[PDB]
Amino acid sequence: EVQLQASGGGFVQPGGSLRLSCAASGATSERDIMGWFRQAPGKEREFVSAISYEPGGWHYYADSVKGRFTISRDNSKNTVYLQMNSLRAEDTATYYCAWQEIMYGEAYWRYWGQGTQVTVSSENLYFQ
Repeated sequence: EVQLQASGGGFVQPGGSLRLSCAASGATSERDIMGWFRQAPGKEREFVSAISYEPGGWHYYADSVKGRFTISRDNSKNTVYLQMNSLRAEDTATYYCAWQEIMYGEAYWRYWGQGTQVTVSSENLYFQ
């Protein structure tokens, strides 16, 4: 009943930065690991980054985005941020935020709502 909305996407050039965001909606002691996954059109889902939504929580990054991305949180605002730096053409996808939930004894990503589109490409190149 509670779904997470990713927001803050947009159009950027290679090497630019973007800070997506996602309100920790329905966060409890049971669901407190929000993962990020992106899906380029036509391609399969690709997990991106995760954070443990507890004090001292850890920060997981996939090898593709490691060193360039930086997950974080604001407890006062109850919001997780995904600070994207050194953006590349490969980061072009729709990004969602999801809560981890254990079903059938395995870790599942659940409760993702509206994604945020991100497009990374030059804008000052022309050819008829």
